[PDB]
Amino acid sequence: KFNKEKTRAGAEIHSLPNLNVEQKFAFIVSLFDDPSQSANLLAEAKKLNDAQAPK
Amino acid sequence: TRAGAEIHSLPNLNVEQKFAFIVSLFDDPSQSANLLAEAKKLNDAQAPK
Amino acid sequence: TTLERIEKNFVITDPRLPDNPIIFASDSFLQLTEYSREEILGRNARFLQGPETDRATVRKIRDAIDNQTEVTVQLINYTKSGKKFWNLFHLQPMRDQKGDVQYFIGVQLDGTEHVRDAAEREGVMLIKKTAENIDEAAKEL
Ligand SMILES: Cc1cc2nc3c(=O)[nH]c(=O)nc-3n(C[C@H](O)[C@H](O)[C@H](O)COP(=O)(O)O)c2cc1C
Repeated sequence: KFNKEKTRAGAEIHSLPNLNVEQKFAFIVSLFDDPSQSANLLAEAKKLNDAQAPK
Repeated sequence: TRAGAEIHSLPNLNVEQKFAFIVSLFDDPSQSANLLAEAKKLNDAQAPK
Repeated sequence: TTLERIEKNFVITDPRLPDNPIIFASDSFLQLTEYSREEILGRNARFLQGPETDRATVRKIRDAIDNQTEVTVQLINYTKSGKKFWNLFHLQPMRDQKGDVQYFIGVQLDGTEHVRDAAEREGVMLIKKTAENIDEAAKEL
């Protein structure tokens, strides 16, 4: 049951302000296709979100 | 072999997933091993298998 | 990283993805054009074009990409807010050791008008050296 963790991580990725819809769909589909990897995929989304922060 | 070419060789990642990894590789090249590890794990999981 | 330390306008695209989208855009390019990373990553660079852009020029770029070769041209581009600028633009593919195309590099140099003679020679020298720097910086990706 990575079920709660999967939905939790999907929700967070959805709310990342610096990602576009293509990038959000990439990570959210990744999660639902490999829930066991929920944590690692969430971390990667956050690193991508920070790299795309305004300067 | 280069990181991008390796990402592209993976049959069972979709276009958006491929794009996401490649952009990640370019923004933090010091994470390339970790990124390629993950892309292979997903490709294993999404196989018709 | 060395790619981030390159203080020039450039983007890098991936022709192996449908419609050849931008996968990296320099800090200078984004601020010059008034776009953000979230806005233009994943987009074909043709969004820079508009009404006063010369169609035959854009055709030369199309053809060079089809043939997988270099090209250097000048054409009218627009910022996000709609301001015009001349772009001295150079394109070139990155290839692996076997010659297969991995990415395209594009380098921009802004002007207020079409340049020729020595002014153009200098600009071309600057952008071509930059492209070689970019190719060297990204050769493991
Ligand atoms: C690496 C790269 C950088 C690009 N940079 C620009 C640019 O700065 N200005 C521009 O007008 N087009 C640029 N383009 C060209 C367009 O993306 C596109 O290839 C051109 O319009 C092709 O013609 P088409 O619109 O008929 O397909 C770039 C293309 C590549 C591959």
